[PDB]
Amino acid sequence: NDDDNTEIIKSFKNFILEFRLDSQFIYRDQLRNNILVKNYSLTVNMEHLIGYNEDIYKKLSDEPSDIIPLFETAITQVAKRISILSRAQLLNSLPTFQLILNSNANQIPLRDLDSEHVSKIVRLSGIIISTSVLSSRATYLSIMCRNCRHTTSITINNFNSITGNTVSLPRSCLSKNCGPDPYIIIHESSKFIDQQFLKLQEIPELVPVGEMPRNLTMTCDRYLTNKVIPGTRVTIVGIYSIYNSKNGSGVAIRTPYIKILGIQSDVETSSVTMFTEEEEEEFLQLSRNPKLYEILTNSIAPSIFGNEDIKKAIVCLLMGGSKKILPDGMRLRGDINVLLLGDPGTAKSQLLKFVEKVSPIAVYTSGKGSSAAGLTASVQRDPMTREFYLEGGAMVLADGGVVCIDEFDKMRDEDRVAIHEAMEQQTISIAKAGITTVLNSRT
Amino acid sequence: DYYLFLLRHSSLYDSFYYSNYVNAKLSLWNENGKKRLHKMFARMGIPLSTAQETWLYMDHSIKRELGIIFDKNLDRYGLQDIIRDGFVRTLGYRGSISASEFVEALTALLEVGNSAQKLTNLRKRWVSNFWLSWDALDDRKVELLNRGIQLAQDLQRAIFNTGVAILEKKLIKHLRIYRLCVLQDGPDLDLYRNPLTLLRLGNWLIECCAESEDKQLLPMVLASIDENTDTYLVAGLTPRYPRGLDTIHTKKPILNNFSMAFQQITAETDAKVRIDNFESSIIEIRREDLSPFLEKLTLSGL
Amino acid sequence: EELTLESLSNVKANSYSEWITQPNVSRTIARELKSFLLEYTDETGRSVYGARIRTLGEMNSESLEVNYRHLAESKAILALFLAKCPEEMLKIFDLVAMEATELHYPDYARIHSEIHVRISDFPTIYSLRELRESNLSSLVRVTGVVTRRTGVFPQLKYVKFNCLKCGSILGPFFQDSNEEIRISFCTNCKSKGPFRVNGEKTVYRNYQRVTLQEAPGTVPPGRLPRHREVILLADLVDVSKPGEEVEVTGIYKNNYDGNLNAKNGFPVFATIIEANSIKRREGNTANEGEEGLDVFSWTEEEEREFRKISRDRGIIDKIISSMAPSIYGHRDIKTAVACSLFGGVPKNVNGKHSIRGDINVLLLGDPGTAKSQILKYVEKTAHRAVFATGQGASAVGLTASVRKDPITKEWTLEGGALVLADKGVCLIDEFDKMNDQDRTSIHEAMEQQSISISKAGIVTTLQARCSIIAAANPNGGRYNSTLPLAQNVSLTEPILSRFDILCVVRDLVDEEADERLATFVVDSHVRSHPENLNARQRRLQRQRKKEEEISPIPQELLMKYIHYARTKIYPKLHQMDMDKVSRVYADLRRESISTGSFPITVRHLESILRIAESFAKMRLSEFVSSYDLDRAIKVVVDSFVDAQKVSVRRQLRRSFAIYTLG
DNA sequence: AAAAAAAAA
Ligand SMILES: Nc1ncnc2c1ncn2[C@@H]1O[C@H](COP(=O)(O)OP(=O)(O)OP(=O)(O)O)[C@@H](O)[C@H]1O
Ligand SMILES: Nc1ncnc2c1ncn2[C@@H]1O[C@H](COP(=O)(O)OP(=O)(O)OP(=O)(O)O)[C@@H](O)[C@H]1O
Ligand SMILES: [Mg+2]
Ligand SMILES: [Zn+2]
Ligand SMILES: [Zn+2]
Repeated sequence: NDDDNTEIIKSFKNFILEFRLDSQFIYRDQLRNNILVKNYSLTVNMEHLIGYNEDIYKKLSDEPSDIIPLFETAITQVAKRISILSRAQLLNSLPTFQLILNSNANQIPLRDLDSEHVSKIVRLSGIIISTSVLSSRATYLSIMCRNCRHTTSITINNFNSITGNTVSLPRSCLSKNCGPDPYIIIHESSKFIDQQFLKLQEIPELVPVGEMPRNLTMTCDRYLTNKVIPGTRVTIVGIYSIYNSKNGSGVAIRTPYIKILGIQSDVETSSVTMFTEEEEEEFLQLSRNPKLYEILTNSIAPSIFGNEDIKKAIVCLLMGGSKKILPDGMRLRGDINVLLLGDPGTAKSQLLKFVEKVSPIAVYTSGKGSSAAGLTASVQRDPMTREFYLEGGAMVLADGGVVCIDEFDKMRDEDRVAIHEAMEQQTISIAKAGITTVLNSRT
Repeated sequence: DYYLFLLRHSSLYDSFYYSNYVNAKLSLWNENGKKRLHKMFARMGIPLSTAQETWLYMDHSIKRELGIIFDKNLDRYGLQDIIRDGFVRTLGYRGSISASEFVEALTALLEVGNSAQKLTNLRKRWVSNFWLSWDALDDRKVELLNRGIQLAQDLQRAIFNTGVAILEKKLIKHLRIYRLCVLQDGPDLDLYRNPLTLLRLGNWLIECCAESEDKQLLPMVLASIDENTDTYLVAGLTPRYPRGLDTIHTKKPILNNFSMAFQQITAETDAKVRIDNFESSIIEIRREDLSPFLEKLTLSGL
Repeated sequence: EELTLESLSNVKANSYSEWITQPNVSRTIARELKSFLLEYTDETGRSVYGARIRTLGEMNSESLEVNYRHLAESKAILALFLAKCPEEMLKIFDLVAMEATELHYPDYARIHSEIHVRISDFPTIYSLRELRESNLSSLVRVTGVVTRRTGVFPQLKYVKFNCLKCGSILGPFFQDSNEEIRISFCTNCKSKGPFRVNGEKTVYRNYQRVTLQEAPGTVPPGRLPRHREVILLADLVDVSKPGEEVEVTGIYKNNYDGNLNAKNGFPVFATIIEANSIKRREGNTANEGEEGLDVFSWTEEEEREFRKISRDRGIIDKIISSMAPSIYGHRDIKTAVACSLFGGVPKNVNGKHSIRGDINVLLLGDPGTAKSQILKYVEKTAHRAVFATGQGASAVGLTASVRKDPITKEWTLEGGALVLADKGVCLIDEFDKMNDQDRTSIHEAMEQQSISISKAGIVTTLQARCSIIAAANPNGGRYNSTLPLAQNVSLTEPILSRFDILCVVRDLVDEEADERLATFVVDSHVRSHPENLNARQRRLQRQRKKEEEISPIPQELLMKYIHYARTKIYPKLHQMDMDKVSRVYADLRRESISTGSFPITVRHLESILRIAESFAKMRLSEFVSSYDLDRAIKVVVDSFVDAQKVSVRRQLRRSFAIYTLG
């Protein structure tokens, strides 16, 4: 039982210590650079693992949830080996290292997931619609008894592979005549990590005919948290597993969910500067071009013919102005507004979608299917605890970017007056059900 | 190995789809070919969604059993000539490559990379592409080979897209001596200014024509257009026997008389041609001068 | 063992259920069933089930459709056994179907291990009110409306247990999707104790349950509908959609329940329906032309006939003449409707430009011109059809709406009328009398092909590929020939410009046209009189004889032709006259508002192009020829010319005769 | 108990 685990750990250690192409051991230097900056994590490219040996890839693809903790403890063993001197024999504050995977396999649409993808590694893409608040998870628990009153420690991993996975309390004491489970939890001298929940929605253009989009639930932990914001297209690599809901129709039902292993995002969470040196040099070189203005102006909607001043206005809007502040506290606006008011057939709507696509943060909405309460701030109540809480609309979702509104005249007169302050001062004030909050929205 | 297009770098489905021999043998340009291909896959037992995956991540069991699957399934439909023996090169943990894939990547990188004045510019770009392909030979560079592989896939897609349109429009005119086809108009015509791209297209057309019930071996003449120059690039092509034929009827390869015919017609008439390519069967002719020239080629002894 | 069919006539057990599972009769049933689906010949003299097996292999689907009347006409006793005891028959049928499928495709089991068989159309049909105690544990056929769909969740199929009091591993056990497995003495050790599932060696299915109401057209007026619960096993998931009227063939079953007994005070049992086959019945109520779950599906021979008839000369003329064979005249309307329901090809340029590929048609004219009849025929014709009318539709009714779920208590999205019209046609009648607020909400539907909602904190965009066909009446009830179109209707430029083809129908006085129309109407009235081998096929050939005198081709063949053409053929546009079309567009920009009132924009150019693509689609051809462009330009210029004042119609007709010379 | 969307008056 234990020998196979040791063999697998040894195989992974040999892989990580031996993998070199040309004259560089890439993973060891990656570990060094990660430890030096206090980022106890490692990234494995799947193609390298396949090329090194196929049996390890086969085992990982067969039972991922069981295999992965062995790899993630081999990583920390190697890190302690290649970072700490034994000195013929301390702090040793190195937790279990996080494993991150990347792959280039075929994508699978959300609606195509079925009973045959249970406990398998899958890759898929979607849109982020909501992020949950972070929560704590125990990893090393100090357990104390009452009658015999001794000390014990429990080590728990985050992978489950099954609904239970939980050793709540050992039956009987450790050897007089104590109870069944006479233990408590010593909250001090305990170690905790962080977990977060996310909701994913199907990409609009792959929705089947005459259907509505489907949502799914994903869970991430440690360094993968606090990475994605609502409204960002992402590519996820994870495990499609199921968990029971004893609190919650039918018989023997099990709600599926996704455990996040790796996230790729187009924006790369850049919006302080994090760009590569080569990219910064390329941007400076492009800015040195004597005719960058015409190059960018031609770039705005190349399939639209004739409009020039409109394209210049679009470029000036996307670039944006300069925010200013004053000693007495008065704010000054730093955005530019463009209104297109013309005859039909002049391709007004085709520019809006292109501007939405270009901008890093943009939302496209119609003035007909919209409401004043549904744009700035919606006051909802939790069905469980019955408490008022504030849910954002569309204008707050596009803060720091641009908002695309078409058919501005069809919008109701009552609705169109709410945007007055939201643009004249870029701050919205809500006084509903005793909630008095000033919310920021710059767009 | 098999007569397949980038088997170890594309999905098995795309390999069977773009393989020229299977295309010729199963008539993939219409819907019945696709129906027969799906029959192939169903009878072999590979799931369609599985066979549409990358070769790296495709299932290990069927990767192991592919040889037996082919040997047991391909006899019914006359594709048993696709199996051959090839050379495989492996160096380090980078992976495995084959000679056919390497030469396809090299040819594609030669094709795509990076009046008299623009002709000189095109020839200079061809020289630069040759240098880039030469530099890509060394084992210290693989971003200059992955790009070649993806360009090969793109070029094969474009060639297939043009060939299916040609076949369905039936532009192949059958004369008494030789078949004729002219690309007057269409999409992406600017790619066919390269003689090797034109030869690839002609090779696919020759294979498609040879894999038919016709019992006539006639040379094929293919022409293109480049609107900036207003000239026709004409290449002469020899017929080919089916690859699945015995050596008894292979006394001598089919000879190419197109260069001789071209030089004779140029020496007897004042056509505004420019025969300078090293391949003597490829010439540049004027749009206004093509038709009388063609007539002469019809009326001259081949 | 006398494994003879005549031995099944008389029963020896007390009931059918315990007699079917007898080892002697089960093998006889299996062999007879195999002989049936291996030897059954059709009217043409071929094994249709063989072609069904080939098509199943090609599509790698999970359901094999067996026609009920085939099983009833030959070997009726098996049909009776299946109708009275479905559970004990469907398993043997699945096994024999798996063997038959493996016969054509060896090693097919790797793709899928099991196959599910479906029954096409049972003879007897019931409603939700007509459910009794006698028809339990037997097939039922119920029409209804889907209201609330739960979702998709997995279920265990082969359940195993590990009992740790004795270290005993129980064998694989089934599950019936509504009962929990309960074992008493736990195998040989013969005692009860702790146990676990140990689900590392198990297989999964997926299920979906839904709430079924009564159809509003079947319930007696002024009464309340009856609710039932429908359970869908594998391969049936997401087939049905909310709001879509369906017809389900399934099994009626009953089970115990606690609080139902608690609140009623009597031992009452809850009932659910385990679905076996689903047939959509939205819009197209005509359910007598042909049989089968899907009437828009074709066999291989039907495809061969499609290709054979798609190559004859003047097929477009026959298709135009074969539409609405009982409406006289109005050739232009027929052509416009055909071009609208064949559609074009949506275009995507570099993933950053989108071009709509659907055609809108507006009808305007005098009363008594059979516009509503044409709309009804179109609804009967299209695969997806939605009918709205006048003041009976609201702005948020056509568009998707926002509702709060009474159970989970949060905002959600409800599919509108246009969403059901995606990949289909949305038909509107009395377009003029609809309120402007209910009219201005479909601009994105006709142009952008997308629906955007930002309501109650929900921001989402919904796709909508729908073609809108509308009918209306001019001001005063009749069309004034001596007035421009701007003074004829109250619509504005933004709504008028989005219609590709606009037709005007004028009711005039003619001595012989009236006589011909009256003769045709009288002949139609006397033709459709209810009073004028198997009798069913005699009636069918009577129907064919009745229909062949006005329809060049049969209607169901046309139906499948429409479906196939919309499915597979995609026209390509390479060799078109740049100069001709460009100069025509320049000329239509000339005149127009500069001389009259009709608006013309770039949208009409794309309209001409879409019409040309549709005409290419008519012939099942992948490439647009010159004749299609000529026909499209002729149609467009005719529609533009016939909407002018009578003072200048002749002048413009003689002026524009150079482009449609032919 | 309090906010937000829908059809009829
Ligand atoms: N300048 C142009 N260049 C190219 N295409 C154009 C141009 N103007 C309009 N079009 C075409 O017109 C069609 C309709 O354009 P679009 O719907 O964007 O117009 P609009 O001005 O937003 O209309 P509306 O005011 O009616 O909403 C598109 O297919 C678009 O390609
Ligand atoms: N060739 C024909 N043209 C017109 N009507 C015809 C023709 N042949 C038969 N009819 C009959 O004329 C009637 C026309 O139908 P209907 O009254 O609905 O027309 P409409 O003008 O479209 O109606 P409305 O606009 O008021 O809804 C039908 O009863 C139809 O049977
Ligand atoms: Mg618009
Ligand atoms: Zn103790
Ligand atoms: Zn026991």
